[PDB]
Amino acid sequence: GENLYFQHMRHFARTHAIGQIVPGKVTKLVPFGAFVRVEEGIEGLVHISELAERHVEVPDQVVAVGDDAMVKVIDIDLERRRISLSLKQANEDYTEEFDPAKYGMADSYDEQGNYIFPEGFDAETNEWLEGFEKQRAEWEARYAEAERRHKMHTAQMEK
Repeated sequence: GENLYFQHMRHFARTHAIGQIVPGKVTKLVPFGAFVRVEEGIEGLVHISELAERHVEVPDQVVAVGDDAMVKVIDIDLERRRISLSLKQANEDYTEEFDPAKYGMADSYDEQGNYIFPEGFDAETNEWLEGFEKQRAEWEARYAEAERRHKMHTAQMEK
């Protein structure tokens, strides 16, 4: 969405890990890359060197205005309100095996990379607790979205 708010870009940085792969929409082509809108108020440049493995002379060879793409967040500059994205790197990091950390579940893994069981799920008995039905639904909606994004990425690799 066209206007930009420090507060929204900040909220994006804090809820998105570097390395996360996100759905975007190609909005504009220029000679040195493609602009890709990831979210309301969050548009990044995919540099022309970050579009594909093969050598590219113009971005039109790889994408067009209106294409949907799964792109990797490679850096966020809050001060200059710029996000850097890469299509090529998202595709390098792709794996048939689903890694939820890449697709929106990064904060289900602690700093050593161990899975953190969600609030309301009991690890020992491996069940959801009575009374945590709403947290269960919010977690399942999250996993579901993360899994849909990886399925979109599999579709992208299949092209």
